[PDB]
Amino acid sequence: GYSDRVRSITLGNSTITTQECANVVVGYGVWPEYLKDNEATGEDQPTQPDVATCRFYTLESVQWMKNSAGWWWKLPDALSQMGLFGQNMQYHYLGRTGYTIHVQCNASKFHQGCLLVVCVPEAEMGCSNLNNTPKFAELSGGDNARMFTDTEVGTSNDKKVQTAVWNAGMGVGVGNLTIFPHQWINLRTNNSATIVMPYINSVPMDNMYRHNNLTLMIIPFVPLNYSEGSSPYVPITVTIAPMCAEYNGLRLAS
Amino acid sequence: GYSDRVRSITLGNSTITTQECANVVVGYGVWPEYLKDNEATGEDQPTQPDVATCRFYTLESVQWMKNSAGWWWKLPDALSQMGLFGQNMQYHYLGRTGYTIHVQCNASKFHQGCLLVVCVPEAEMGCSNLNNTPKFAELSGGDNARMFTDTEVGTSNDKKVQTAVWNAGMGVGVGNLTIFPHQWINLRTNNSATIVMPYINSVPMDNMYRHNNLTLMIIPFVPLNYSEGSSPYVPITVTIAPMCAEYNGLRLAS
Amino acid sequence: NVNGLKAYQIPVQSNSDNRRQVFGFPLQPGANNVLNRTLLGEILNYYTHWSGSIKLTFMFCGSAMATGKFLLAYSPPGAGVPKNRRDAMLGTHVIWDVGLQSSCVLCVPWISQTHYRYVVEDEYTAAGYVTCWYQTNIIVPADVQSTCDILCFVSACNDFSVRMLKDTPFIRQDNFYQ
Amino acid sequence: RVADTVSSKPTNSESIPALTAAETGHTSQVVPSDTMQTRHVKNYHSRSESSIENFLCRSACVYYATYNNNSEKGYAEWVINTRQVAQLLRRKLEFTYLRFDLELTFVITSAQEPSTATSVDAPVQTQQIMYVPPGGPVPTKVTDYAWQTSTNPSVFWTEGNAPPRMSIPFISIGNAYSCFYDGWTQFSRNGVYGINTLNNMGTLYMRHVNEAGQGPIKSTVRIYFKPKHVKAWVPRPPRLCQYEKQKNVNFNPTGVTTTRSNITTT
Amino acid sequence: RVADTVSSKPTNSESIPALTAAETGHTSQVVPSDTMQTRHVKNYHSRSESSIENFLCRSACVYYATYNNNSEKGYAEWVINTRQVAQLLRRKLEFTYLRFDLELTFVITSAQEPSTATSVDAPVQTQQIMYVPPGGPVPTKVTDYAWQTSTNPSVFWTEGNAPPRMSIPFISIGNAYSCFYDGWTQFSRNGVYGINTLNNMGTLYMRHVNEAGQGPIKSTVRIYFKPKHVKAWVPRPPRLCQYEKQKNVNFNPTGVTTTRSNITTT
Amino acid sequence: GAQVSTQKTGAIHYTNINYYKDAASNSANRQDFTQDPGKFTEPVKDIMIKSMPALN
Amino acid sequence: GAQVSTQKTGAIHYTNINYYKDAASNSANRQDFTQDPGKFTEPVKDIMIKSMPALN
Ligand SMILES: CCCCCCCCCCCCCCCC(=O)O
Ligand SMILES: CCCCCCCCCCCCCCCC(=O)O
Ligand SMILES: CCCCCCCCCCCCCC(=O)O
Ligand SMILES: CCCCCCCCCCCCCC(=O)O
Repeated sequence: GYSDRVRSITLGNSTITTQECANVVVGYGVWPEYLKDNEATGEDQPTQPDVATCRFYTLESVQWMKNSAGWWWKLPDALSQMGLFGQNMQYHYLGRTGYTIHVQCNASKFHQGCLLVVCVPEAEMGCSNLNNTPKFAELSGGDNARMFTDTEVGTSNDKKVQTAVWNAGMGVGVGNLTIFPHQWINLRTNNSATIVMPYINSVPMDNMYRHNNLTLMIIPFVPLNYSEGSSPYVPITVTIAPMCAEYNGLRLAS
Repeated sequence: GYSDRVRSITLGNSTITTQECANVVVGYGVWPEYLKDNEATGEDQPTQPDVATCRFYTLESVQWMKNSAGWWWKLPDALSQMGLFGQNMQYHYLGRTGYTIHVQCNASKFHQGCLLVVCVPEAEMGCSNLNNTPKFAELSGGDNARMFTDTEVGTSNDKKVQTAVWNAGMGVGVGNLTIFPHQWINLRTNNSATIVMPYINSVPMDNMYRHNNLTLMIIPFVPLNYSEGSSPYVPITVTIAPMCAEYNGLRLAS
Repeated sequence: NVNGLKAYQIPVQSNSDNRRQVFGFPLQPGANNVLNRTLLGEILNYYTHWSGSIKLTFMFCGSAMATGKFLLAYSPPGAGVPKNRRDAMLGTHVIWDVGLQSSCVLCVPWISQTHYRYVVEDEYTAAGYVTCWYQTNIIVPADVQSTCDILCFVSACNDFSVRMLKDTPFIRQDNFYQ
Repeated sequence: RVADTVSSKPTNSESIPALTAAETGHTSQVVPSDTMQTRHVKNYHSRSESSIENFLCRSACVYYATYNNNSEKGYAEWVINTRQVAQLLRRKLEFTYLRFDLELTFVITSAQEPSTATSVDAPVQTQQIMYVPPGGPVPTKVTDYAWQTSTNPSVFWTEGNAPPRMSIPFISIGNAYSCFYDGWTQFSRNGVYGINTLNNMGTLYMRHVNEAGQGPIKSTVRIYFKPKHVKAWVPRPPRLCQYEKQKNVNFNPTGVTTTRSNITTT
Repeated sequence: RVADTVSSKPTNSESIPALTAAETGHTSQVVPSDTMQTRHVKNYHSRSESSIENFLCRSACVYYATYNNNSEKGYAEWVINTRQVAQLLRRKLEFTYLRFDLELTFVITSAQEPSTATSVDAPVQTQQIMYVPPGGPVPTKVTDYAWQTSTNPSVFWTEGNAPPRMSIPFISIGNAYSCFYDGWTQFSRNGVYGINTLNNMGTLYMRHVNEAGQGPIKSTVRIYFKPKHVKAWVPRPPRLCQYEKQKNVNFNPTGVTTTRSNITTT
Repeated sequence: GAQVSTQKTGAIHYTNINYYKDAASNSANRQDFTQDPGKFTEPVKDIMIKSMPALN
Repeated sequence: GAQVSTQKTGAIHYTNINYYKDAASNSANRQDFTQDPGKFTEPVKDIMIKSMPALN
């Protein structure tokens, strides 16, 4: 072992290599594995698809402004339109997978900032109006980032999610969000963040279009900054890889 | 082995120590050795001169401008006037040596650039006018750098060498000049370049004033650059050491 | 930009809207207008067939305060020139980030029905494409020039071969050189 | 040959065989199974049609010189060298020092010329192609004393049969041929500079042995070299600019490659 | 290998080797000794003149192209393919995937043309038949640079001797030749559909090496293929309608068989 | 390498040598006869004997 | 002096004799393949494994 700060990951067809990174946080202490034949209840045979599904699908990018609050994604839904993971997701009826989340954000030695890369299992949300429940087009984007705000929510539109960043939108203390697995991105000494998450859920296999497994949240606790005479555009990107996929219950598409 | 990036070289009387450097490229895979008595045809006895000839003779320096094209030197001729290597070169008639080329160019973390340090064996050249052949005062400098140009050659002066950098002057593709041994100087992560070259030539021992063995070429593929408020003068220097010298055929000087 | 050394460096910027493309070209050694001249393009023209892999190396040559990530995709031919970044991310790719041994090597594997291929441009035995997209912007502190270039190397792997020796069409002679 | 491939599984360690430094002048050694997960396929290919033994040992034209039968100066001569044709010149300039044998071959041909006599009946013609090394006698006409060939090697061949062929050892002064020379010939460093300073190689003469006729016939010989036992050292990049002189390296600068209408255009 | 016969006696059992069902796609296996009582005769014949090794390995004409000696465009060329003659085409279309070698042969001929000169005395002529694989140089006249043949294989032959012959390995891209193709060439499923989508095979050039004459001579070459080591897969029914296109299967529907003037007429 | 093999008699020996490097310079394999009819005639799955009735 | 060596097969033997005095009358050494890439690729002094980082 020489020069700890360099990693390398070759999963299937893609490879992501960082030179300046921290350690790798591996789930709750387990590596994602297939489903044993002692805990299954499906009566069909599964379908370990290919290397063609365990790949590195990169999602959209965004700009880290100087007033931005935070973004998030829904994991089983963000990869709905990507390659052969989005075809075996809708043609079948069941499935279980694990992911390998990644994040890139690189700045010079004259910038500053921080971020909290964390994934929350079973993330709920709260509508703006108390009586109603949130919409769907205001809860999940089509692999495009959803963003928090500074003002709380207003009183509209009776279905919008409440983007109150200091409460996280779930109704908890934002400082206590370090229980779920995570990693910090400090531009002083960091350039990325890796996270390996297994499949955590009550039932053995669950639908993909009806119930979202996890939720990826990004929150900058310390805003960007820089003196005059430097690049004012700092973008962010994320790369995710389905790990150990399986399916059951073949039907027509939807 | 601790902190790979530091080397140290003590050859004879001089010593050159770099703290930030890359690996050392050693010829075509051989270390320079003396001439065995199974491949010699000289009937005299050789003269392994001294430590006084295997030393570090530093040549002239130049400025890396923002429009410069490239420099070069002729190796057996550039050391013609340096110390006791230039006396045993002209008093004798034969000889065979190997060199240890070195290069220094250091800039801050706010500059950028690159260079191709390569030595070519048996480097020919092309005159400006097609009929004639190049001059000598336009082909070899007296340990002073010769430089390429941007405009091709013109049509003068019927003897000038053609300084067409993108063709290298030899009549080949400049991008294919990575076959001969070499090393890059990237100011981002590099500060020097070392090269050890053995004696490569058809005959066992060859003259020194009639046939030049090698040729050292420097070409910046990415020009220098810097924002306002930094030193605008970046000089370059080279240090060469004859290795395992030998001679035969003593006569009068010339 | 062909009569100078500017035809060798890819220009990289620092821009606002992400997902900008940096470069791209089809994959055809000895056939395309980009690889038909390099060291592998001048040896591959003496033959007619070939089969193997290719190692493409890069080198970010910006200042030591520069930063950024990049994507490198190779989409086999069923439908080429992916317009968006999300169209290219489905194929084979890799993610490279700069700084401290910046140079990264993408390995184009060998994926073809037949065993060999034609150096000439043959529509039956096409190869694929190659592209690179902005995974994250180029951020820089003040007092640093934002335009930074990159050099792209190319080489062959160890499962490579050739066949059917022929004559190259580059050199052409008109009369005996007196 | 070529090597096989090996089966790879998903990994999350810190091996990173991708990121490296290119400043060290070291080509990488990454195979496809290192960067992604692949199958196991054993290659059965073989790198045989590319070795220098198989790549160079083919005959090619070098020089065709003709000689009429009309007058007392019919004979024709040629000075040996290999840089007179573009095809075989560039197939040598990917190395620096070679070493080989040769197998000559002369495909001689004939043709008639206008005349006024009533009938014509030309018997077969014969040659008589001579070789004069450097520093030796020389003929000046087709009826000279030099054509005895008391020690020179000659070849006599009658038209209508197979062409003549023969071998040649590694005849040189140095330990290997030199295709590029950097330096002059005079110790004063003046005068001739190019590669022909160390190229003499002799001469080559040809002649009609028949007395005369009524045509009279005209003929053209064609040489063919075939390097047999090659050995190459110190490769170098190929040529990019056309040839324009026989004993120089003069060129005219051209673009490095043809052009496309964009950087992102396919 | 053929088999013998066996002696049979009268029977009255329920063996019934005659009645069977033909719906099962099974050809019967009844011999004459099963249906009637016969003698015992041991056959000494042998099925040797019918195997594919002996049935295909005979030379046949493929294409004869001629080239005059008059002008600077005398040379003639041909694109390789085997579906240009009716005799050898139909002897291939009883199988689908073949695999063989070949032994070429060129029976060259000559002939005079009208002229006005007083006398004529034509020495022997020579060729010079070249082979250019796909994706290579090409000649356009009889005095071009391409005729050097630095790597191309050529054959030189003087008129009056035996004809030239040579072998050829299994040069292809797939694991066996394909005589029938069902599908297009473009992935968009548009344009060319027939069998020539996977047939290039190179070219073939021929030329007079002699300078010129007074005739001047005209010549015609004739090719001859001979598949040597055959292997056949997936037989199919022979052809019933004439050939009418070189790279199609277009036909004109005809009757299945000639006609007789009755059903019971002999 | 010379082999002394048999000849084609109605109802002796004959030598042979190869002189080249490749394998496409030898002569045809005329003296080879191998028959198998089961692929084209009788491709059925269940084996049918001619004594028993065809379909039950 | 005759040697019975191997031939070039896709995936047998073939005789050969020399008839002259010199050594320039034999045929080419086509059936010889010897590879060594280490001279041109990787001429460095310190050996570098692809797992460890390049420069520290
Ligand atoms: C009738 C027999 C005559 C034999 C003539 C021998 C010809 C010698 C060939 C010389 C080698 C070719 C030149 C190599 C290097 C050079 O001089 O450019
Ligand atoms: C002087 C030597 C020249 C040798 C020329 C080789 C000719 C190649 C023959 C190709 C195989 C015949 C075609 C089979 C299938 C098809 O393409 O229809
Ligand atoms: C080039 C071949 C010359 C004619 C053959 C003469 C006999 C020489 C002995 C050959 C024995 C080879 C082994 C064998 O019998 O197969
Ligand atoms: C001039 C050669 C004539 C043809 C050869 C006939 C065979 C004679 C025996 C040769 C044995 C030589 C030893 C060897 O096998 O290498």
